[PDB]
Amino acid sequence: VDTCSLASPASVCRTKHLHLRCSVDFTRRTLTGTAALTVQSQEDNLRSLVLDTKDLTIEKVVINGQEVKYALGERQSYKGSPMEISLPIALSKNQEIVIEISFETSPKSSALQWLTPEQTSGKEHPYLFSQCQAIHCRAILPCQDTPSVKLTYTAEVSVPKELVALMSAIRDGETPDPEDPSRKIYKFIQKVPIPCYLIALVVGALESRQIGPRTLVWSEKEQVEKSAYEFSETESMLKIAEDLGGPYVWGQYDLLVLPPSFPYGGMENPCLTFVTPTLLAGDKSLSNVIAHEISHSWTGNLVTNKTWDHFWLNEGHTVYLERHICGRLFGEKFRHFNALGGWGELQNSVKTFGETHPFTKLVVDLTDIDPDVAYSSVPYEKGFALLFYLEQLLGGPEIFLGFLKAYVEKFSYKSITTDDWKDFLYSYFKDKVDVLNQVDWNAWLYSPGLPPIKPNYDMTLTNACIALSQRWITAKEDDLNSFNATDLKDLSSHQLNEFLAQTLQRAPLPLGHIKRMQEVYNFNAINNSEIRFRWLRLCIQSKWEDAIPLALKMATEQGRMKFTRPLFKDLAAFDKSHDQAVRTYQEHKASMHPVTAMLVGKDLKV
Ligand SMILES: O=C(c1ccc(OC[C@H]2CCCN2)cc1)c1ccc(-c2ccsc2)cc1
Ligand SMILES: [Yb+3]
Ligand SMILES: [Zn+2]
Repeated sequence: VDTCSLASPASVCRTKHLHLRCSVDFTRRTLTGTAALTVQSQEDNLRSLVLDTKDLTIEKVVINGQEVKYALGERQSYKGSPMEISLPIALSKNQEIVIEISFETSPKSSALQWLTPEQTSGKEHPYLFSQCQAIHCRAILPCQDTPSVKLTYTAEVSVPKELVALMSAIRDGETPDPEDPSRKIYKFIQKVPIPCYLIALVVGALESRQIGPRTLVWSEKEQVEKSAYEFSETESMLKIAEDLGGPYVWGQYDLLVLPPSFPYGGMENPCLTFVTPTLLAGDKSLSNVIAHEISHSWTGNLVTNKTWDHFWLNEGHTVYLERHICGRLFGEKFRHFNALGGWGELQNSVKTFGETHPFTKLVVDLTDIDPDVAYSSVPYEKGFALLFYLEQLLGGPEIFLGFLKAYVEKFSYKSITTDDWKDFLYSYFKDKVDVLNQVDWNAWLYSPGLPPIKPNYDMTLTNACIALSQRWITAKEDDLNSFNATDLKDLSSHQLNEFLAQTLQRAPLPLGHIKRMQEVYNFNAINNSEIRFRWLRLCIQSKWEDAIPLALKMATEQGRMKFTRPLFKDLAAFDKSHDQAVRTYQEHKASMHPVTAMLVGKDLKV
């Protein structure tokens, strides 16, 4: 069972369907309406059940056309408050009923960011977006907020008529709102069973442009053209993903480019991937994020982690597929380059947390841990490393991709644990069980720190990055003159980024070295968010005061946590910028995404 949920477990009852009828009130920052849950008993004589909620106001609960008794328990910190509903008639096993709950969200809902007009591109209209993963769906509506339950859904959403609503679902029409002519009702259908963390909503002044046979890009009008170019490889990537994973079952694959405070690189919402506008580099160089979100259409959205302890199943396999997509497009040496970079990121995470820290285990125990606090690259990169190691052990990528496809087929529409995965691995590779038994499973799955074995990586594309980084680290003052813009002439953006990542692993460097780097390479002029991020961290860690305003700007003008959190941390650690970093956070806190505001405050000890 799921230690992050207060709701009745799947062994007691299962939600089969949600019909959501709601209205988005920008004046009050509330979503109001009804959640009708079709629930199937899994027990004889079922007389009550419990749902998760968080900062919800419940008006009433109706079953069979009458109000029923319910009770909200005391809040359990980040888990919210359990809601026990008294059923009017005891249910037999497999019996289904509909429970219609009237509710309103709180402006402080941790699932939602409410943006004022000034926080958008267009400056006229407000904007709302959700981000339920991992356990914030309970802050939008009452539900069994666990990925161990999958349900279909329909929705009707009333919004101001000048705005557009989109959900993780197929669009199913729009009409004027009969209860309020100033509004429109948008309708949605999701016919494929999903865990509730994949329920998503955006409302704003959105426009669309077609970019492939099954893909529209959506954004505010100011970003449509750039977005359409940036993500033009989307259909090519979908075709490759279908080859690797099997049929794409979700109908459409649309993309939504959010405002800059979107807290993550991407979210794999079914039918409508959400992405950060920090991907808009102008050259398609950050497209691996789209490859990642596409890949979730199989690993994560079809085969799902049963509880958050098993999150690496979602991410390790998705990164594995992501990197195969990149390798098919740009070659096997590039796959290895990205694989090796990911090991680098894993090294960073382990050093950050500490080599014995419980959040560096592959399988974690989130009992009494806020999921958002555990979140890091570990499940992505330790998960990927395990799969890449297994690929090498078991006879290579063609063989291992055969496993991947069979795994997706086996567990489609289900929620599974690490033991389910391992059992299937052993079944699929039964003729190589001797090889599988050579793996130190206890260390790989359950021990903290770096894995016991590092995979073999082709170094072809990495060599020049390491060599340049080593030149800088070993340079003395009299060597600085030798550096020149020609040093970079054969490096791709990816390689520039890796040179910075290598160098940042040894930071600080002497301030004179960093000043020379700007003199000869002009990294200040690079707008690629990944490069600028690493460059500004290197500058701040090396105590360059000139970089303070640049790093503060980047930290606040966008909100992707990958960048905002370490920039604020670095600025707080630099004595010269410490006080300004704290003031800047205090001043921005009220208008930050709620999860981002929480995590930055924790990082800064404020
Ligand atoms: O709860 C989450 C969790 C929290 C947020 C989340 O999603 C947030 C964003 C990420 C991208 C889109 N949604 C997903 C899982 C979680 C679960 C496991 C781990 C972990 C650590 C070492 S091995 C496994 C870390 C975190
Ligand atoms: Yb010298
Ligand atoms: Zn992912």
